[PDB]
Amino acid sequence: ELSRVDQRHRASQLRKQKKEAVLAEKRQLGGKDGPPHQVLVVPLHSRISLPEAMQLLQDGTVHLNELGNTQNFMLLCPRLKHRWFFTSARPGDLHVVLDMAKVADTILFLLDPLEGWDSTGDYCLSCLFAQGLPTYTLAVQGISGLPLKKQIDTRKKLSKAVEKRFPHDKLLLLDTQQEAGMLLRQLANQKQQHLAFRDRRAYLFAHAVDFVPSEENNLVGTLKISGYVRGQTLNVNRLLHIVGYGDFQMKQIDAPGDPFPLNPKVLMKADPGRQESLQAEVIPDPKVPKGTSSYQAEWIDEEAEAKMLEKYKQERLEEMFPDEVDTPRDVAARIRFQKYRGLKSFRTSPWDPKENLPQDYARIFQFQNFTNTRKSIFKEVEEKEVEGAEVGWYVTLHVSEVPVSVVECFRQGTPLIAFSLLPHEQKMSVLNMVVRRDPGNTEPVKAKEELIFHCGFRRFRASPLFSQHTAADKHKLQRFLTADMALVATVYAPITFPPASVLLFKQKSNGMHSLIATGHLMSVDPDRMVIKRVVLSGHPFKIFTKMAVVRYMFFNREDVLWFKPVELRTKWGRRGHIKEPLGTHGHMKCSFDGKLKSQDTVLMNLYKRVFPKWTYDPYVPEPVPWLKS
Amino acid sequence: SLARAGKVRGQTPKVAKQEKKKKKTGRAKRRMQYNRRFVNVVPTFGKKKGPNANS
Amino acid sequence: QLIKNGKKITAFVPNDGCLNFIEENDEVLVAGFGRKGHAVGDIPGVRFKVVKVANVSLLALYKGKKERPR
Amino acid sequence: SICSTYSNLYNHPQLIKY
Amino acid sequence: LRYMSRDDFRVLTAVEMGMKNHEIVPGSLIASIASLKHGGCNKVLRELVKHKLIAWERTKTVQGYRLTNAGYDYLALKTLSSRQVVESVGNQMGVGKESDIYIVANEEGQQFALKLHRLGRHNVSWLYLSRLSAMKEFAYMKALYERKFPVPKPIDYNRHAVVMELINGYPLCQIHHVEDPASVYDEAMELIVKLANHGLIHGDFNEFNLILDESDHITMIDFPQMVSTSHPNAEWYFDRDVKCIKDFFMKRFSYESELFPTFKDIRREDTLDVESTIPPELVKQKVKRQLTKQQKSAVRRRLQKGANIFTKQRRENMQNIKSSL
RNA sequence: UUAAAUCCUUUAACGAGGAUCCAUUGGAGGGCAAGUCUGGUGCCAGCAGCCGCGGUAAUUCCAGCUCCAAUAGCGUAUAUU
RNA sequence: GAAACCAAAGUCUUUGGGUUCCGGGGGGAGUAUGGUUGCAAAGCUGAAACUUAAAGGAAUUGACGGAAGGGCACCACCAGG
Repeated sequence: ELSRVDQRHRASQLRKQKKEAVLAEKRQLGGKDGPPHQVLVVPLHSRISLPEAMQLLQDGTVHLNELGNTQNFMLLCPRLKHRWFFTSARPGDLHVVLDMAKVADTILFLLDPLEGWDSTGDYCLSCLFAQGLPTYTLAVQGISGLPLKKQIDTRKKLSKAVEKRFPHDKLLLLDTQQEAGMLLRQLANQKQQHLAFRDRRAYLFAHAVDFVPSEENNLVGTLKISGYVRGQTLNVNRLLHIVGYGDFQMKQIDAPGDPFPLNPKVLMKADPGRQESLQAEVIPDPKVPKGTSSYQAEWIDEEAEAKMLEKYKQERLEEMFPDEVDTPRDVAARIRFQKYRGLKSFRTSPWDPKENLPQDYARIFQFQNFTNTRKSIFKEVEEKEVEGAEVGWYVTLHVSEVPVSVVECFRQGTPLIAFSLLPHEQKMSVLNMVVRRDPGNTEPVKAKEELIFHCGFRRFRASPLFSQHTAADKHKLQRFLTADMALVATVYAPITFPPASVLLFKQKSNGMHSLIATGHLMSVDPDRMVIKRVVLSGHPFKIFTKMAVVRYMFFNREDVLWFKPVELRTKWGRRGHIKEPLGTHGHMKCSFDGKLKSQDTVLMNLYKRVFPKWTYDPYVPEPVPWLKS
Repeated sequence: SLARAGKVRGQTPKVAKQEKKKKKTGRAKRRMQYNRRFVNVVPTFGKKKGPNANS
Repeated sequence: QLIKNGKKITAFVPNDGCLNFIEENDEVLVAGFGRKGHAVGDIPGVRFKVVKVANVSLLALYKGKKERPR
Repeated sequence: SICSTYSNLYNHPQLIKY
Repeated sequence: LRYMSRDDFRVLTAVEMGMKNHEIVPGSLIASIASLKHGGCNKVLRELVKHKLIAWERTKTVQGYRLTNAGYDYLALKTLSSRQVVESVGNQMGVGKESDIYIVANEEGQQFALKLHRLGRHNVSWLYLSRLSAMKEFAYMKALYERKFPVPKPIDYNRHAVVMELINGYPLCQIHHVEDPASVYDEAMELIVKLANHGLIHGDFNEFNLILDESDHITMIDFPQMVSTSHPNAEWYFDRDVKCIKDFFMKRFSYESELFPTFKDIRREDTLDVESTIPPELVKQKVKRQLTKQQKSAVRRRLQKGANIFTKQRRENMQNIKSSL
């Protein structure tokens, strides 16, 4: 830059650019223009009673909203000039915690003084961490309820117990209304962790829900979700997805009066027929003498526990040995491995992505260029403005086709969050998620096992295909989910746009969802080919230099003749290929690069393309509170 | 084209650590380091064997 | 891409399978490699290594001591 | 007859165009 | 057979570049003259040694690779595949002493004959002598076909390979009986006079170099031995070939000659015995050529450090010395 | 003790048998102190300040076991002597 | 003195007779840019970013000569069977 003053002026300009950018982000939240500041509370340990501190937390002005079981409230004060909306969740109740922390702007964790947190709390903590934390603030309760001699050491013992999850964070105690005021102040002025999924879409938390049935006998009618728009500008033409109940097209939006403004009937838009985004999840349009033979003719309760131990041994057989499958001697090997082929090299040798495809692929949607459409959609949300309802506006939504069970469970306690789907998000595709196994569970999980997915705001059961996470075209199928590897789960699911957090759960017993694998959503495409391998073992029992006789790999003669072009390989590293079949039983002469050890094992690799099972249902049962066995 | 990330970490069999008795620490360990080197000396013709030398 | 000025950097991720922890659009603490600005050993034109991902260390994540938030 | 096929390219997913 | 059809072209041609100048070509030189892919050519070489494509040589100081007999054969067929002459392999093979006859089929399905020279001094010189043999044979094959001679039709030549018209029959040495001995005799005697008219003597015009097509048509092959009529002993090689045919038909078919052709006619036919000013587009090309040469020279010196064999030998003795002390 | 406390010091009682009241961080080809041990991987993954290790017996990678250095500290990046 | 060599290239770890210029791994590069001199061609002055484990000097054995001389062999030829 040069020149003392001119060099400094450069720095002065950049300060004014960055300070304006910061002021833009904070005025959007908690105030006269912005919505409220939605704060979720989780007490982590069982000893902690949330009403004990939540009654300190309430006092400004209160507006106690109520449900069946849960009691969440609005807080408003012109002293700090900040609008709040508190929400309280019990850990273990996985269903509620995750579904309303994915809208909550701030999480406030409550912690017991003598221990760190409960095992039940740790379960919910592992989920929140992996589905995406907003802004966390740690709080305690039993600190001032102890003498000064212990009070110093208690906070030190907590810090060591906390470090293993929250590395460096201050703990603010909740005992006095003065202490709680310090906390509110801290929650207001805080660096916001902008969660990527929430920002590109447009969402609502439900403050009040009304049901107008068209026909009560049909048990389907019009919903009236009233709350604040928080994400982007809500467009009526776009579809709307309610979190636990699926996606449905909505009829009408209206903007009534804001029930709680900071300092104290008309419809916004009606949906046209043509501009409307359409509800279509799948594709619409579908001479010899008497006795002589052939040879001479040429001249002329405890059942599941037993199955678990079977799975444990199958996992050991596929961790010690790659994918060693024994050839059947009863059925012909060319028949049992009909659809299998040999690759010269798994990395290089060509395989057509549009070759032999299932009929289930002719029911989904592909992308011509995924990344280009992803850039085009994300630009048309950020750089473009639509005629819809802006953020901060208290609106009411009217949805055309919605079941009674939605309202029924809302009045019980479970919150409704509804987010506007982006373009091409009602359609189905083949979703790919890179996902590592959580150290919590050590249950053997097979490939086409039915699992519970949480692909960011969506919930479903599915049967995935686990794969190698590679950069190449072909991906090798993994028959079991490994404890340390990162793996790609491939499943038919309705197309969502990355980035999105992805969780995997498994229905245990009594209806307990057990977190097995956490990750994220990768690129969504059906062209990503997953390849199942089968390694057939053989035995070299007669060895000459460079050429050897192998048995027990096959049992017929024309089994060897079928897999002639398949290149053999060897445990001790020799690369060969079969020459002649000899016996009527499965014996073969085989050429190699070098001389084989007698201690050796010959083996060929067979490959087929495998596609996932179509087991998509948006309905997933409510889990019971989680506990440790 | 090629490029796995952490291939050899996930392919290796996860062998559990054996349970041995605790090691002595501090002065106690230094005592044991002294007596293993200068006290019970075994005579050798040229000394070619090390401390960890396995075969 | 650094925060404090906006320069682009190629930064080597150390131990095997540590690339899987790092995801696109994440906070990353980068340090030097050791040689004050030389490309260290094998890697060409790479001077920097990743130390932390989203305020937790790669050394911990590899050893399975801590969880990564997102 | 050995490890050779004619496998037709006749059924594919409907692709969204850019 | 040929499955791999990308990097195998560039690596094998790079060997042929070094083969023309030097004996055993080091692996350091190969990657520099095959600059399209860098680093991963060393695993290609390990796939080449699986087949009979290249041979490894680590004698004393010389470390590298040389091209084989069969490896030189694959390179010509790969070039003929791009010229759309060879697609699939026919199995009827007459394995000789100087050359191998391979049946080839094109895109159309029409079967042609392919000649591969197998001359067998180091193997480098043997695979260079086969290059000169095919270029000489194709020169005569073009010269005779244009001048009305009953020879196989020349199609294409690649290094040592010669593609010719498929004339299927039996050589004259293994013929029991001919339906018309006199007409065949007069046909063969005319062809010696025909060559002499063009100023050529066959030299070795025997029953071992003549093929009958359905016992009607005499076909001539093998032409590296041909001499000029300007030679002092021109009539001697002429008369020896005449007497070879004269005796053969009297021996095998018991036909005595009525016509005795001994005419010297040189030459009534063609003598075949001889057989701001600089535009920015150019500036860009010239700058590119300079910048590539600077990078290629630096890559050569990086590859010359591969010595890996020298370090392995030195490490073995040091372990023995420390253990004995 | 102290403004009042806390801590230290001083003291009643309880408080130690190795599955505990369990010591860590780096390393173990050379530089440079300490394994041609065992399994896994097969120029891949990775390591490696530098020299280099890996392309099927890996003293160099991931593990197990064993050992060494420092020790309530010990690594890593950077400025500098 | 690394040495070939050097009565200077000696009187240097037993290091100080006076004094001018000038080098600090190799490249980038004696390049850009500025200044200045030049009718011009150019000269003088003169970087960095970045890249690389080397760039080199002396000496020494002789794997290879597409170097030269000899000598030998019906597993070579010549005259032959």
